[PDB]
Amino acid sequence: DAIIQMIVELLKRVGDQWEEEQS
Amino acid sequence: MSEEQVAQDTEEVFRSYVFYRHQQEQAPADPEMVTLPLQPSSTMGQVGRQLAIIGDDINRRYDSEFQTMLQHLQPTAENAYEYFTKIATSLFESGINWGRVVALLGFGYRLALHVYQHGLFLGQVTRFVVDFMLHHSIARWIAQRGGWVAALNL
Repeated sequence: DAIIQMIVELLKRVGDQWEEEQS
Repeated sequence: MSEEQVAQDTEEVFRSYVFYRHQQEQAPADPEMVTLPLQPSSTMGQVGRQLAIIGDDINRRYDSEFQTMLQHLQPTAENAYEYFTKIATSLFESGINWGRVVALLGFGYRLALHVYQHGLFLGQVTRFVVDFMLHHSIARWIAQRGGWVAALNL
């Protein structure tokens, strides 16, 4: 579960960075 | 636009996305990302292609982090569904945006690539992505915003 939440945190960071750069 | 229509579009977007990501990143890659049926001229085929092109920079930026994480997660054909569902659910817990929707396509790609490289799965991961977005109501969120083409028009 630790690595699950670590991956989730990275995907949220990647996704929010994608959203801002495309916006 | 209906949720079922978005689900059908999602399969086409993801199929095309994995083709162009595979090509963009040219490690053993999964040949089915080339040889499974693909219509490069279709509407959603073009959306998936564009998403792959847009994402190349960010994907290269975080490549080492994701692969270290996947290397230790050790997803297999036996646990990939469980891990994908838990990751996807937590990803959207604090909200949906296009960045996070597109990031799930990227995770699907990396998950399929990893299971191929370490086992003997693209069709299954495609179903995971489509089914999750449909049943968890991402498909509705997408339909409310005009469908997958909205992802190209932020």
